[PDB]
Amino acid sequence: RRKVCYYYDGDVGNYYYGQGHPMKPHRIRMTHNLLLNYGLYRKMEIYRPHKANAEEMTKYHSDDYIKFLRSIRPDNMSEYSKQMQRFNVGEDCPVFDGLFEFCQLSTGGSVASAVKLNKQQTDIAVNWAGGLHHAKKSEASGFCYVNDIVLAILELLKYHQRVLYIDIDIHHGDGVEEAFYTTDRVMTVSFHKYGEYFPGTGDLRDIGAGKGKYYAVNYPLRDGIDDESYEAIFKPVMSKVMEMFQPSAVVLQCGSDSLSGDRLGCFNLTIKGHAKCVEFVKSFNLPMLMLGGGGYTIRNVARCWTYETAVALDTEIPNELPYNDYFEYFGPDFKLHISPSNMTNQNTNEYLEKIKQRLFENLRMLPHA
Amino acid sequence: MRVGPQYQAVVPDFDPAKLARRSQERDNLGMLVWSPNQNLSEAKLDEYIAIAKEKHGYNMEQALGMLFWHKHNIEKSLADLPNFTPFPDEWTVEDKVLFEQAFSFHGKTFHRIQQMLPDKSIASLVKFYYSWKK
Amino acid sequence: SMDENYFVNYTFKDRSHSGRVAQGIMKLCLEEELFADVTISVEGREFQLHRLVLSAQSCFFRSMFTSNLKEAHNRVIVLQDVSESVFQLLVDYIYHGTVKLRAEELQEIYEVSDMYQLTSLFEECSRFLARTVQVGNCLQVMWLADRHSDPELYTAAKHCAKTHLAQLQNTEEFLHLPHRLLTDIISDGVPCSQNPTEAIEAWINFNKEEREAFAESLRTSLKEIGENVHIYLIGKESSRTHSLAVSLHCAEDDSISVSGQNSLCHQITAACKHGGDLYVVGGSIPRRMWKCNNATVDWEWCAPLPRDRLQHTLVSVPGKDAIYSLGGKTLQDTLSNAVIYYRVGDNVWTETTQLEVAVSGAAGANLNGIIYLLGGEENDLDFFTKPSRLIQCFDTETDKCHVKPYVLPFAGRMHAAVHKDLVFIVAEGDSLVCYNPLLDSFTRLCLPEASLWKIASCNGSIYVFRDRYKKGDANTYKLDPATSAVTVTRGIKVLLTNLQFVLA
Amino acid sequence: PGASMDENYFVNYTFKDRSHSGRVAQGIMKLCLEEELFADVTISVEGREFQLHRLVLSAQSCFFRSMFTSNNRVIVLQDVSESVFQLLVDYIYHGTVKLRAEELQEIYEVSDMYQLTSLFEECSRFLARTVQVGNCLQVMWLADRHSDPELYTAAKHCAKTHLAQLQNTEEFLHLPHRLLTDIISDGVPCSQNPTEAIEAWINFNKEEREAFAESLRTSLKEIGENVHIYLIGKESSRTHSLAVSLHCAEDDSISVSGQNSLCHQITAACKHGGDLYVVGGSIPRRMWKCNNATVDWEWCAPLPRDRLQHTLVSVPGKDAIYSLGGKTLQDTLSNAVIYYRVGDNVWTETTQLEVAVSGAAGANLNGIIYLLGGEENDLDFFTKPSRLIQCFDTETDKCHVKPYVLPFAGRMHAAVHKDLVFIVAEGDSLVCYNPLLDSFTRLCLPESLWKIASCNGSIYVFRDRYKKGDANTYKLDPATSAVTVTRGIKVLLTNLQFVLA
Ligand SMILES: O=P(O)(O)O[C@H]1[C@H](OP(=O)(O)O)[C@@H](OP(=O)(O)O)[C@H](OP(=O)(O)O)[C@@H](OP(=O)(O)O)[C@H]1OP(=O)(O)O
Ligand SMILES: Cn1nnc(-c2ccc3c(c2)[nH]c2nc(Cc4ccccc4)nc(N[C@H]4CC[C@H](N)CC4)c23)n1
Ligand SMILES: [Zn+2]
Repeated sequence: RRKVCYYYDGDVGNYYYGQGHPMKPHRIRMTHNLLLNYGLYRKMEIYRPHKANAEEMTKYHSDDYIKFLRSIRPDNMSEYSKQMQRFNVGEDCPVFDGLFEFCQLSTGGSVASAVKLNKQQTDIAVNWAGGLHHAKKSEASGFCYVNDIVLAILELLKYHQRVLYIDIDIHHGDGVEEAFYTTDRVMTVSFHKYGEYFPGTGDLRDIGAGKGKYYAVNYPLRDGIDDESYEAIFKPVMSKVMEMFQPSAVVLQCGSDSLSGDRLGCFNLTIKGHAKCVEFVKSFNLPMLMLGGGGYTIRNVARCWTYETAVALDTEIPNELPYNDYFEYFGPDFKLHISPSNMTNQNTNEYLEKIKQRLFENLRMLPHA
Repeated sequence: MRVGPQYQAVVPDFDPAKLARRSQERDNLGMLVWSPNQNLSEAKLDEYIAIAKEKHGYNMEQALGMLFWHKHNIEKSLADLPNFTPFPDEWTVEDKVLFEQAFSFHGKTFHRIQQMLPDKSIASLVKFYYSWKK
Repeated sequence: SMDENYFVNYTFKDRSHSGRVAQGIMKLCLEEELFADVTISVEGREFQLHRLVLSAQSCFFRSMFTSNLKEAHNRVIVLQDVSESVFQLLVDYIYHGTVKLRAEELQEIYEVSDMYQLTSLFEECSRFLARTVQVGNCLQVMWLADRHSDPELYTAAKHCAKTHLAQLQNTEEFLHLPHRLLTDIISDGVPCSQNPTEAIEAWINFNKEEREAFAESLRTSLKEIGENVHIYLIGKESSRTHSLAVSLHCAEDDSISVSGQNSLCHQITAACKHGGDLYVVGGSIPRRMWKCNNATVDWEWCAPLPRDRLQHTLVSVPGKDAIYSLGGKTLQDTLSNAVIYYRVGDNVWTETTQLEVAVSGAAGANLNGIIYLLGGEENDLDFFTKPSRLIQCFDTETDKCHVKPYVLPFAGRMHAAVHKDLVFIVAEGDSLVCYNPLLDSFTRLCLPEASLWKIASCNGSIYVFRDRYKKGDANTYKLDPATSAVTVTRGIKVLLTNLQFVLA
Repeated sequence: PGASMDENYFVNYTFKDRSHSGRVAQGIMKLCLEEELFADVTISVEGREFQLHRLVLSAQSCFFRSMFTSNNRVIVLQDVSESVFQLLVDYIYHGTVKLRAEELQEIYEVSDMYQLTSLFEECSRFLARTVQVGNCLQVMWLADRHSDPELYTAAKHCAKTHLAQLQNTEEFLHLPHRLLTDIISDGVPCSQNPTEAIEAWINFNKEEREAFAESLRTSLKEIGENVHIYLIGKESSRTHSLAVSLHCAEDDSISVSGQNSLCHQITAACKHGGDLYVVGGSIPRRMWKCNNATVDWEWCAPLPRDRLQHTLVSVPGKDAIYSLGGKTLQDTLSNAVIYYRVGDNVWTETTQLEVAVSGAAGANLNGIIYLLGGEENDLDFFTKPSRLIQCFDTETDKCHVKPYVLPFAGRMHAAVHKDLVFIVAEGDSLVCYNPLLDSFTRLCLPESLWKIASCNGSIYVFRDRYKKGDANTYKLDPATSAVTVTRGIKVLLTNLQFVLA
């Protein structure tokens, strides 16, 4: 029974991205409802995120970007085309009712979670609302409008010394890496698929520059990686980083679009190994901060996030889903875990040894402290 | 990868002697709705949850909020549970019928569906759409 | 080799000692008729021929010349019956290697070239006879393969006689057909509209009192299948956000029929057809693929695309039950070379060996074991992409990609569809060429201009379509590929206006 | 590839058979020689009888065409051989003959007598490869008499540079005027003493050739010995890296000339003509020009591009120095071919390579530029030891990759010898590439990466780490694999970064 605080609002489940769009902000509400039927509330605090504002939001983004996101509305759609087409808030990040309201809700959740973590009141802070780690400084990308994990890390940096960022999401966390590509107080470790995938960044040879050299550990993979390989690649590198970096706060972005068979997913990882990875990072009793981000199949996302919330609390849960409003929604297997698909992995053992050895050489160059 | 002050963040500096002064000054940015009670076991909570379910129609969130509203006192919660009507989105049968018609005519475009249902905000029809598809 | 040393002794492997001999024989042995030692006379005319080339190229002459009978040692040997002109063509082929096969004079060359065992000409004539059997001789060439044991022609002349069994029923040649041929033509899935039961009953009705108990042996072996040979059309109506999937059915009674529409409503890009069902990559994010069904109009779900690309080439291959995707563009104007292939029975997307030169927006044509990447655009080091002209051959059995040397007569965006061996090609500035991969040559076929053209091939005839629909005459041209007889069909009530993709 | 409009594939067309060269060429070698029917001519040479076929012989050699088609069943050839004519018939029928050094000249004379042009050219090349000093005045006599200009030049180049010890041979004393004029007017070296050769040739019959003597003096040219083997390496403790310029002598005394000792750094150097070209500087772009006699470090135009571990190959045919492959500081293996002109001091581009390689070995072949091995990029994020042979033409500016591959891979150093491309690599195994007939040979070495330099007809292979085993400078006889050890008189190097041939 460790003190874990949780953030949820009833408004985040209503915002709609449009017809035929991958990301559905209704998934978080069903994830909360699955927790709302497992009894996990009895051993975990539940808070309501506050609606964000401008001055705490402008700490990273430019003023004109926030002004646009405040002034946007679907009613003057055919009146401000230039402003849309410059800031890339068009067909890749569709506009809708209360877009800035969505940004307020997610930003308030993540920043208040950082305020809880940074005050030694709650050890592990969980917020599945935010985690949008693709928004850049003055432009939207990857369905992410405002970069919340960067704001959370910026808040943690005012009190802590060194903050370690962990990225399990299938996409490259370019948004967080872009902001901290020069500073020396944040180490961003991102495991992302890159043969041609979105966003195409995250090459091996891009490690850092300026003051922040060797303070960004990128790690490419290939499609179809199974569970045992992923564990064998996630245990050594994380132990090595936490041995030579000694951070005081770990912000883990627990992505959920790397599971077995999402619409934009490509990996072949089950919930069991994903939970084993997060438990591995959790087993270092550091001040944690969970985030969301990603996830494009509502059933799999709900199952994965409910099992992650269960493992963060160290509570065993039955495999059979309980009496609720979502009997036929989760069918027909009615279970919690997901069987792996038939995708054939393309990352051989020798490739994995070579990439781990290269990362070890890169990390040996960290200055002694 | 781009480099420039127009892309990266302006990191604040660290002061070892400033952590305590800054920590105790900031407010708790959030309102509490539930806290665990160690003296309150699971049996009577499981009973009271079905109590709120079947005769009065309370859902999980509103029923659990009342427990903290009375500081985890089940008896007082039973006393005051009929006094508060759990105000839902009042979807009358006619509202379901026109929502049915509008979905068939226009599809997933809820902005247009608002036109035949002007009294309901979009954030409310999306919730009913996800609840109906069950 | 450790034994040979270039300064003491080595073996001189001469790679030019095939051109010199083959040119010396065609130059010195034919243009002046010297060194003749055998005289072959066919139908009066006297020939002078050299025993060496003949005996070294056709084993039949090797057996005739090197026999032990005293008739062979006589100077003049007489061939009983081939022809006057056919034997001239055969001598021309044996010496030079270039013979002008004609449609009027092919079957004679087929039988004779099989009698003399010139297997290369025999195979070429087999293919060229498989090309030109429409319906009329489809039960006379079939009988010319069962008697000669050439199963490829026997299959290609059964496929085109099964699908016309209705009209073929009344012909007396079908009525005089022996049992084995009828058993082999019926037991392969006669189409539903051909009335095979009427055909078998009419075949018995010739002598029913002698074959009545013999009749039911075939009724217990008849197979039935429904007509599912289509020409799928996709195109939006330029005003409605939903792009339909009109499914044309090609009939033989000058009435090309239209089946039910599908009308998916997201977006359409780079679709493919395989078997009897349509595959389409689409959605707001072009990664998810829908699987359409023809009879039961439903939009099923399949495994989404694992990678990110646009303007790629979807090629169907029914040989190993796969759908290949090749080439493409990668979101930063970088042309990629990578082929991911999908299996219908497993819903998995794996990789294979990569292409040599990356192309995008090309046209692919299946050839029952070889996937051809035709044209498209290729990268240029001057920061740009130029209209490409390369013919990239991607194998699917051995998985090796190689680039053919010769190039197309034109370049740019193009659409291709196959016809019985060939890869027909059309592009902007109408000029219909007729690719042929086995002997690597082109032809041409002018089109009536008085707008990019689309090609779909079905029922033996080739239908070319327009992009802009404003009613000139019917904007749907039925082309006869033999005599270039460009006719115009009806297009009964097609409501299309853009015609984004036409699938063969 | 001809878009013919007359032919239609459903009516008529021309069946161009591309397999109708193998069938006849195999049918003749199987049916006409293995069991010998269809024989209609009988050629008897030195008692032994042949049955042959006038068709093939008259279709391959024009002399037999003029013979058979003139205006008896058995015809006897006057004088060729028993074995040479057997080899000639075997080549005419099959297409493979085993050329030997002992019976080569006879085959050359006969193959030119019967006008088999391909074997005549192959014998010309193979006989040009094997003239050291002994028959260099006998082969020259068989080139002027035979009108074979390439062999005549090849047997004159190797005879001009050995004029000192060739003076006392009586064959040179009985040498007619024209060949002497042509061997003298080519730039006889300084140490060969040409004037004493002139006087000694006249001294046979001076009272009859005295007035004829001065006709050659008015045509003699003089030049100094400037055939060098440039060595570049540091001494592992001094920043400046020297450029010792060896001079190869024929009296078992390899001489060392003056050093130059540039002081910045050296990477990817080359040699052309008689001077040295080097790439160096703190930023690897500025280029120095080294002169041997007048020891100076001249300046040339810098590199217009940015690359590392690239291959510099000399092309004296068009007075241009090329640069292929390399690495562009982002671990991206580039394929860009830039060339520099000596007389114009410009740095322009050409076509690009097909597959990019880095750190290979380049060998000029008097018209084609060979990229040998190295390491090629892998889509598996890394570099594997490459094995392909990349061809880069310099006359037509075309690039293509040969199908066959090397027997090994990795880092390697290459040098040429009169037609060939000699190769050594790690784990010594001397292979002898031959591009004209596409075959490999091997030459074992007595067992550290090795280096190869070519001069004076022999090959010299060096070591990287010196520490004195015997001399660390091996002279190899490429004919009988006679690996001997030279002196290396007072070489003070310790690294041997590059060896320029
Ligand atoms: O109503 P939405 O939230 O927009 O999502 C629906 C829903 O998918 P989710 O369960 O992921 O929300 C459908 O699923 P079912 O109700 O049929 O289980 C799915 O249909 P498929 O099963 O065919 O995927 C459909 O997809 P589509 O629009 O392609 O028919 C998809 O709609 P969106 O594409 O708009 O998200
Ligand atoms: C979190 N996350 N995960 N995946 C994505 C994501 C997001 C977007 C795309 C995407 C994946 N795949 C895509 N493929 C294409 C096809 C294509 C290929 C090559 C060249 C051009 C287009 N176009 C896409 N967007 C267009 C590009 C122009 C821009 N104005 C927005 C619309 C996207 N986001
Ligand atoms: Zn993601």
